[PDB]
Parts: sequence; C-alpha cells; structure tokens
Amino acid sequence: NALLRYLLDKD
Amino acid sequence: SIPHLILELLKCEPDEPQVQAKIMAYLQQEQANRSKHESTFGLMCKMADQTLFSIVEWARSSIFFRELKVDDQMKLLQNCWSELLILDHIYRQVVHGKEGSIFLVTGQQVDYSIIASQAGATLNNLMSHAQELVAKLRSLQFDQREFVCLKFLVLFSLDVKNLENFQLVEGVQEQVNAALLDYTMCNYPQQTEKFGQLLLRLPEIRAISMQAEEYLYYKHLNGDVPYNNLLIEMLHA
Ligand SMILES: C=C(c1ccccc1)[C@@]12CC[C@H](NS(N)(=O)=O)[C@@H]1CC(CCCCCC)=C2c1ccccc1
Repeated sequence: NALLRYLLDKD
Repeated sequence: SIPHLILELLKCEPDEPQVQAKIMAYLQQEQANRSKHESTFGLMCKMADQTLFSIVEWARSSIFFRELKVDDQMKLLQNCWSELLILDHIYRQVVHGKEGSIFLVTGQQVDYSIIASQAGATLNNLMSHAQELVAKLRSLQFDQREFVCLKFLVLFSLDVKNLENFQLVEGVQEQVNAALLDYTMCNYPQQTEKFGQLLLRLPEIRAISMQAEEYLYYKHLNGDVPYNNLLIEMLHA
C-alpha cells in the first residue's frame, strides 16, 4: 500500500 | 471522574469543525473544476476517501500509535480503516442525526428517500443496520468519551497478526478497556449494562464494515468507482 505508507511518512 | 488515560485519548481528537470544513472545501473544488458536462454514489466515494485521509492523520499523531513503527501502523490501519469510517458515520448520526436523514462528513443533511433510491439493495441494508446501531447508541447516551475509547479499541485490534510490537497493542486494548469500564461506572452508575452494550457494538460495527468492504470491492471490480484513490488502495490490500 504505497499511499498508506506515504500518509504515515510524509512531513 | 475521567481516567487520565481517557483524557489523553481526547487530546488526540481533531477539531471536528476543522476536518468537516476541510473535506467540504475539497469536494467543492472537485465539482467546481468539473465541467457542466459529466453520480451520487461516486460523490460519497470521494467523501469517504477524504474522511480516510483525516482518519489516517488522526491515528498517526495519536498517543501510543505514534510510537509504532510504520510497518505496524499500516497493519493496524489496514485492518480497521473500514470500521473507523462506519464508527465515525454512526457517531455523526448519534450527535447530529435527525429521523429520516443522513448527516455527511461535510455537514450536509441528505434525506433518506433520496439516498435509498440510488444506494441499492445491499448498501441500503447495510445503512439500515447502522441506523439500528444509531438508535441503540442514542438510547444509551453514547457520549464523546465513550466514542474515543471505541475508536482506540477498534484501532488497537487484537485480530492484527505479525506485529513487531503486539505487546503495545495488547496493553492499549487492555488499559482502554479498563478505562471505559471505569468511566461508565462513575458517570453512568444506573446503567449497569452500558459498558457491555457498548462493547457489543464493536462486532456489529466490524461485520457492517467488512461487508461494506466486500461490496465496494465488488463495485470496483464492476467498474463503478473513481479509480486509484486511497479508498481503492485500502481495498486492494
Ligand atoms: C462506507 C461508506 C461508503 C463508501 C463508498 C461509497 C458509498 C458509501 C459510508 C461510510 C460513511 C461515509 N459518509 S460520508 N458521505 O459523509 O463520507 C460513507 C457514506 C455512507 C452513508 C450513505 C451511503 C449511500 C451511497 C449512495 C456510508 C455507509 C455505508 C454502509 C453502512 C453505513 C454507512
């Protein structure tokens, strides 16, 4: 799940 | 009184008006940037999509959850995202719900007759079961403190396997449980059955959410979804 990991990592 | 733990949970709740207005602002630009040329079911997919974004941001900055590694955070959210959408929906009707209408995350009020004509047999059936939970939770005086507790009980689910730090999830599940048990005692001592009646809604919420997941995936396979958004991505995994 690329978008989920992004939402948890984005600054 | 209010257990300190429940106070810490409350301090992670976003300002509801801010997330509602933010989602409303988003959907207004979507249609505004559409032409006069070129559904309602689709308009809900995007509302539910943006609600997912806020749900992710809530958990991300929430106590305990923010101490999990990203791999663990994804496993928990992947398991419960639909439950939180339903629980969020249910609580909105308990608070703002009027008989015969649906309150959306943008604050809009929609009549049932309009929704029922378009949703279809399956979604209508799933929504009605949710309303039965609304009536029950309203008759129990479901309040905000109990709401955030259920949110964390759904989030820190013991059904999530292959966690690196399952002990944290287990502890949060237990301390939130004990705190809700103590909250309903002090603040609702006459309701000996309130605690139990709140926990019994979580499996019902789970069942509605899993069924909702399966149906929306069916509609995606069938080609009835705005594609590639976060909603679809959570259905994939
Ligand atoms: C899971 C949902 C969903 C996802 C994709 C498409 C449609 C709905 C929600 C979850 C809440 C969300 N609401 S909204 N529009 O404010 O984002 C959604 C709308 C709603 C009530 C009205 C639905 C009628 C559609 C024509 C849902 C729902 C579904 C089953 C049981 C209970 C509720």
